Amino acid sequence: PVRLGRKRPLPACPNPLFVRWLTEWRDEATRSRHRTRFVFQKALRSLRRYPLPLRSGKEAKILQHFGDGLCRMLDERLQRHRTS
Amino acid sequence: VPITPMPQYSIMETPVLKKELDRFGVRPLPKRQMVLKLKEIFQYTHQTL
Repeated sequence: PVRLGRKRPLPACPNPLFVRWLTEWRDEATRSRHRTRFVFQKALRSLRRYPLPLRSGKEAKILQHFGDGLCRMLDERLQRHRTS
Repeated sequence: VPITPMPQYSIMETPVLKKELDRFGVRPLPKRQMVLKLKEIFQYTHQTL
């Protein structure tokens, strides 16, 4: 059977922490002219298109331009966030 | 705000599912996973009547 929907209100960022952290890393890499600046830029681009909350860096593996290394970084940063 | 019928993702061809997911920044996944993800996205972004 066909399901009918009405689009919901323009939602705030579903992933404010990941956006913040990728932005911080992007800015740090840009300031230092580091080769990894593009990694963070590309990840931010795909993350901003994604409408669902992510529970972990591991879950974020489904996103374009989210490599194993970056997903691990997000997992590690998440641990630090709730530890502190 | 108009009525949007949810596409029948379960009968979509694999290449089309991939293109739909690309809109949301999502990489190609196993077919069942893609169908479930697109349904999840639709239900989060639309209120069912």
